[PDB]
Amino acid sequence: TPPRGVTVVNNFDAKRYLGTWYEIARFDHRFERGLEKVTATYSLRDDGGLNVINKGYNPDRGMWQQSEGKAYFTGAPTRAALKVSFF
Amino acid sequence: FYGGYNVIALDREYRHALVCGPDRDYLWILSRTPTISDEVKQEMLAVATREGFDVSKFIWVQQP
Repeated sequence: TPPRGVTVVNNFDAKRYLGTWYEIARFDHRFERGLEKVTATYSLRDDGGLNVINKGYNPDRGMWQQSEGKAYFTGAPTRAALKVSFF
Repeated sequence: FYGGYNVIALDREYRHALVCGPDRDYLWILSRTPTISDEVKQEMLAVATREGFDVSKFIWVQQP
């Protein structure tokens, strides 16, 4: 579920959301802590979900790393509420 | 590793987005460009505060 009380975009056009986004700011969690130059790239699946690739520079490893995920809408694809599973 | 992903605000031209996770301890500002304007910055912060998010938790991510 979305957190109680929050807005969720309700005319979502997944096709126009596809491609690369820059992470400008985050609340810090151990899964992303220390990563700089973070991007998210979205593409459309045949089964109607999204493929996700999260990329960042890890200045400790001195390396680029990414994690890949599969996202599905929890309702109408015009409601921007999804669940993402990373693998 | 799995969880909710919610676009809570998005401008008309799909250039700027506020995304939250399964509760108010997860929030992200996304942009089509690596830097944003002071004006866009304050609108995003105003919206997050309005919906009960604690904007003091933001880390400003290094970008080229």
